[PDB]
Formats: sequence, C-alpha cells, structure tokens
Amino acid sequence: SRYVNLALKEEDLIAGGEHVLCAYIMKPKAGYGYVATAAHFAAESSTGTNVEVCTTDDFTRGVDALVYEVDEARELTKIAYPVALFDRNITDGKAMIASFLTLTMGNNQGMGDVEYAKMHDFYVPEAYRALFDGPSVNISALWKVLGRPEVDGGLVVGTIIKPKLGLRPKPFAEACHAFWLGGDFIKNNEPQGNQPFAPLRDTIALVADAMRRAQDETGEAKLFSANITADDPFEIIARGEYVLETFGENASHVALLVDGYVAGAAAITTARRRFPDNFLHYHRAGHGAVTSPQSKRGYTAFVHCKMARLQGASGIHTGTSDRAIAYMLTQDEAQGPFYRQSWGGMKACTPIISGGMNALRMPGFFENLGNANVILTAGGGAFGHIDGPVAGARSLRQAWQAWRDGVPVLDYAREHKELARAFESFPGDADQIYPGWRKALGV
Amino acid sequence: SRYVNLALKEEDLIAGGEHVLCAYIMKPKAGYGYVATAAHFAAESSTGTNVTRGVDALVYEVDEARELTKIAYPVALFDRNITDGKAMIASFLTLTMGNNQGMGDVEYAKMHDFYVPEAYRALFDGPSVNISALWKVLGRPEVDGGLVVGTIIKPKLGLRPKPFAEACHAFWLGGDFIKNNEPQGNQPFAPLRDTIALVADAMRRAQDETGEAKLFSANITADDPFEIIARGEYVLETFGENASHVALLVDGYVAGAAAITTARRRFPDNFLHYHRAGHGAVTSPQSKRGYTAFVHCKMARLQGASGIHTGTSDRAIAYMLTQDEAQGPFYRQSWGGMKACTPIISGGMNALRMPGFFENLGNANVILTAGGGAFGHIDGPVAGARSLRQAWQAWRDGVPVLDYAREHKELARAFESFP
Repeated sequence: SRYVNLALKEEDLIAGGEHVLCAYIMKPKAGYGYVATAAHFAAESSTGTNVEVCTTDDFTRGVDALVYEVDEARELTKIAYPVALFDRNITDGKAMIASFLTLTMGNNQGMGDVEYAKMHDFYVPEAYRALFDGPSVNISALWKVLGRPEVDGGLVVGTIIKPKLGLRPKPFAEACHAFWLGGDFIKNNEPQGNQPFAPLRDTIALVADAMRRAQDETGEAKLFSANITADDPFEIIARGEYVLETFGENASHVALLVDGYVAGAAAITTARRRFPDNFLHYHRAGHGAVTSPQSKRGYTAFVHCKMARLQGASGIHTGTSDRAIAYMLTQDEAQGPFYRQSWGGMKACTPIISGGMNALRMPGFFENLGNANVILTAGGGAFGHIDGPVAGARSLRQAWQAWRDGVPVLDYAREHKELARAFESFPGDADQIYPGWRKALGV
Repeated sequence: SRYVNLALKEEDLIAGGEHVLCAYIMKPKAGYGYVATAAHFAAESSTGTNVTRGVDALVYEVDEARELTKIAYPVALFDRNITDGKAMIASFLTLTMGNNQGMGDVEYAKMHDFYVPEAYRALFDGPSVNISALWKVLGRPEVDGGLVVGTIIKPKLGLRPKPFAEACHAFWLGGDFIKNNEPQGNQPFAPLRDTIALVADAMRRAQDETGEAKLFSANITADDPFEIIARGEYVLETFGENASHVALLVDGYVAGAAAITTARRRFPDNFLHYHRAGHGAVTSPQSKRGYTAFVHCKMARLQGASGIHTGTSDRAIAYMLTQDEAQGPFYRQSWGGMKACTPIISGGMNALRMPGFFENLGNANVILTAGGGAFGHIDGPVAGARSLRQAWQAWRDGVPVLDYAREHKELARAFESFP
C-alpha cells in the first residue's frame, strides 16, 4: 500500500552506507500477510505516503524505508532507512536520537496490524553515526582522576547505601565518607536530590566536604555521582553548576548521574553538551517496562545502550543478546544480534555493573568479560561482607586486582583479610566455585 | 511489615494530601507471595534499606484475584527545583514506574491510576497556554470557541520546501491548523530554515485568501534544548507578527520531559503541542508493563503540555486532562485551577459521525487533524474540513446537522459525499 525490497542484499547497504538497518521481532495481529504487515510497518517509519502517493507529485521515495528481508515464521523483519529521513540540527548540524526513535519506535509501536514488534538490533552507517555526540568522557577520565593509566585502568568500586531516600544532609554526608573509606565511587541513588529533609545544596555542600575528608584521610582521590536530574534544562545546569561550584577544588571527581530513561534525551544532552568533560552517568530507570524480556514491544536492552554510546553517555548499568552489550558499548567494531557495527572514532560508553557481584565469583566475571574496566556498584559483595561495607568492597578491589597480575583467588585471599573473609562470608560460593576453601585459607 | 499497612484506609490517604496514591496491575513470578511481594515493590519504589522511615511508600490494598497492588508513598520522597522550587516529573517517574519496572519477584506491573494531592500537584508546572490561546487568534470567545480543525500532510517525508508550503496554504485556505508530523524538521531535502521561511509565507498568503488566521504547529523538537530554543526563536521570529499562530510541537514521549519543559519555559506564551508516539511500546494493553495511556496524558498536563494526542475510559482521559475535579479508573483528581490541556483528536472521524462525538463527549472544545473525514470528500479536503468546521458549528449552535446540510453546501455534500 506502498513500500518493501527482498532482492536487496543486507550487505550492500552495509557498504554504500547511505542507509540505517533496523531488525525486529514482530508478529501481526493474525489474519494478515506478513509482508503486508511489515511493508506497512515501514510506511510508518518513512514517508507514510499512506495509501500510495507522491507529495508535490515528485518522487517522495528515496526517503522510503523498505523492508530489506523478513522470516515470516522466525517472527523477523529487517528494514533499511535512507539517511535523509533523519533530522539534524540548525545551529549545529548534528544527528539527534530524538529523531531516530520517533522514526523507529514511534508511531511504529502503535499499529493495529502488528501485535508487538520488538527492535532487536540496528546499524548506523558512517554517514550518519558521526553526526552524533559520542561519550565525551568514559571511565578513562575517572582513570585520569584516581591516578590509573587511561588504558586498562580497570574497575571503579563503589557502594550504595541505604537507604535510597531518607538519611539527611549530614546522616548522608558521613555514610558516604565511611564507604569513601573502603572503595572509591559513591552514587546518590536514583531518586535522591532536593527532598525537603535533605536538600541539594545542604547535602551537596557536605558530601563535597566529606570527600575533602576521605580523600585527605586515606589520600586517594574519591569520585562522586550526584544526580542533576530535573524536568527543565535550566535546573539540570543549575543543579549541576552549584555541584561543580561547591566542589570547586575537586570537580574532576564529580560525575553527573541522570535518570535518563525516566528523564529523556534533552536531559542527557544538557549534561553532556552543557558539561562536556565531566562523566555523565546514565541511570536506566523505569525501563524494564520495555527492554525487559517478556514485554514484546520494547527496544531490547541491548538496543538501549548502543543508543546511548551514540548520544553522549559515558556510563550505564549492567552486564552480567545481553553479554554482547558490553562490546557494543566499548569496542568500536562489534557484532550485535544481527549487525556488526563500526564506531570508527567513537569512544566507549562504560559497563557499570551492580548487585550480588561478589568477591569469589568476581574473577570469573572478569574472565568471561575479558576487560575489568567496569564500574562496580555494591550492596552485594559489600553488605554481604561478614565485616560490613567498609571491608565489603575492599575485598572487591582485592578480587579484581588478584586477577590482573594472575593469582588464584584462594591464595591471593591468603595474603590479606578483606578477601579471606569474603570466603567465610559466602557459603559455599566457596563450595560451588572454590574447591575446599576451608583448607587453604583458614577454616 | 514496614511496607504494608493494609487496613490503613484509602479515603484518608486521599483527604490528607501528602501521600501520592498509585494503583497498579502487578503479578508475581510463580511460587512467590502476594502481599509480601506487594510490599517488596514499595521498598524498591521508595526506601530500600537492604541489610528516619516516615518516608516508606506503603501498600494499603490488594486484590489478588483482580491481581492489583495499591501503593501509597509520602510527598517528601520527591526531588525539586533548587531554583524555582516547583515540583518536577523526572523523579516521580523514578519512584513509581522506576526501578520496580525492572524487578525480579514480579512478572509485570502496569500503573493504572495515580492521585497527586494539592500540596504536591500545586508545586507542579501545569499548562501556560491551552486551546483558548488559539481561540483568541482565531478570534472566537476565549471561553469555548470550540472546534479547531486542522490537518495532517502526507507523505510524512520526501517533501521539498516549496511543496509543504504549497500544501499548507492550500489546506490553510480550507481549514485552520496545520501540524508538522512527527519526523519533519531540518532534514536535508527540506531543511527547516529554507521551509519555515516559506511556511510563514504560506500563512500570510492564506490569511489574505481567508481573512481568518491560520495556525502552524512546528516540530521544534531536538535533543539539545538550545536547538529546541533555537528553532523557537527562529520560527516565532520568522513568522514576524503572525507568531501567535504558532504552536511549538515536541514529538514528546521519545524526546523526554526535559524536552517538554524547555519549550514551555522558553516560550510559555505559545502552544506546547505534546506529540505522543512511541507511547505504545509500554502503553498498549498487550504491554502488561510500564504506565498506561491514561496516566501518560495527565502526567502530561501536570507538566503542562498545552494539548496532547488523545484520539478515542478514553474520555476518562479527556476529563482528567480537561476539567477541574475529575475522576479516572481509581482516584478522583483536583487540578485546583490548574489548566486544561486539550485533546488533539485523531484519525478517521468523518464529517457525519463527529457531532455524535461532540454530543458523546459533552463538548467540541478539542483539536481535529483528520485523515479521511475530509480526504474522502467531493470538493476536496478543502471542503472536507469546512464540512467538519460546519459539523461543529451547526452542532453547538443547537440546530441539527441535517438542517444545515442545506444552508451550507460543503457539509451537505459531506453526508452526500460519503458512505
């Protein structure tokens, strides 16, 4: 009713790359011809023309995204987008994500001849990929600040403390100094900012000052991740401006955490464009919604993060088509579910894992990943510690560190306390993974 | 335990106003408890604690059979403007359809209703300008000067600068708002500069072919709020004195909140048109998860979108978004003098079945940007929107359609036009 192209080779478009390739999981309502569903599905990704037509009755086709290949009973639909249908900036000339989603998960995700359609992968030529922002920093910049080679600097360990909201300016400050003590990265957690109890500038003013203190105490260079997430661009520069004013002396140490799935793209381009060489930290928030695996209309989690290496993000949560992510964001040259991609300059976006990541299974994380340059936010290997927080991530550093160098964790953990207590913290984790740990460690 | 206070009564959370009440359709992974898990979701919506509590967001109801969980959260949970001090959407979205949106323990949980109490909704932004700030330019009473008809130009892209223009004035000449669709902008075929210089022109030509004012929503949407800013200055500048006849559009769901809010506090004198779209990834009834579409366009005017896309409770949505002491699936809302953000009304409404909408909605005071209500008419989409103009006209004038088929030729021909 217009649209499609199946004679066309995926790897042609790949080459004279004046076109975006999208790959989806879509099943039609049931009683409609697959190609009809997908020649359609691309009508609302392109020109529409919505019937047949020609605009000024000139060839408003060569704008037109045509399904380049489909596998009916594999629930698959690959569509090739000409680059021209993509919006750029006027005072700028750059690509913007805001057009790439409106184009591919906009009206798209509403059609009635579709049941679900899930994006599984994408391809961004040269042409187009390079009209985009890219991570301004990475972990590199954190390596700069902690005094680690900005090439295989490695893991930043944190903690999270509890609770997410509640402690006050000072009950807060201090919790954070105390963990500044057995790790290096502390986040204000997603919700955290200007609640009445505990205010932005009362509380940013004292974390500020608890880093003078920890970083002065220990004599290591502690990093913070302060949330400058707002509705208005002006309150995201202003939240963040005072942050780096108040931090004065130490704003190389300050990161900029934004709740970016729940904020949006202009909130992430404010932090990234108005605060270019500061790390802007994305907090995928109310995003299960879509990316989570048994919701079938998302952008899949892998598709989420690829999307954010393109747009300025320096960091993003997880790892642990979801072990590919970790490659899709760091390596410029790597295979996603269907399409290999070139980053041909663009700078990683960092994997910033979490959770029950422990000390006995850390080393396996770092082998099946291969790079140990992730940011590890702990509640797990941390509060799980039988010697609490403080020593919970100071057993974490150990675990990673054992690893670059080459020492078998049961005996690295044989030279220091933090890691020999990990083993007596986790069951048999220590029984699963670590052969008779009871004998060769202590007991 | 510290997250369930079932038996701690809704009417009273709801007469206190420092408790933001959320209703959701939650369902546990197999084996897993109900209330237990029901209170688990509150803890990762609010206070964790994990290993000063007057702060934990609490469950006060369950339905298990009807499979819902009710969560009631304190108001000193929500982040704010260090600046202005006004309430914000970002971290609201962060707690209610925040982290619980990616749980383990839960199969899915879609928000179905929410209640923003006055000691928190007052704090919010709310619309600056609505549909009466269209009225005043169309020159109608700016108190129910009702139906604003408009259009949708196709194709959606592949259109050159002279082309849009040509087609906006020839659709302006005919009937009043044109909308720049979701992908139109600074694209290389039709670059916003060389094209908005030309819409300006459209309009000024049109209004001297009409003696009536034209309205153009321009997709001032970008993902750097200065671009956003830049296009507005540029378009209200270029429109010279005709710059009141401009609606700013933010293709809205896919650009954020941060997008929504710059365009409303950079140009709060012009119409922030919330283009929804993408909504449906989360917002479809197939999606067991996210927020629902009732929630998305009311969250929308608290943040004050001037008008959103609402095209049919789906006038559950047209109440709770228009009015003042509205209701909705589970909670009854008070906007307390906070402004009416109008339903932009979509699709196939035809010249013939609209006063049945108008009657069935209790009002005509919304916007239409029709397809074939108009496209399928005889004198053209031309007469095709003069038909709807006039659909309205008759309607509200409290005189019936059929009788005005005759006094007025283009609607006559509408019935006539089409089965």
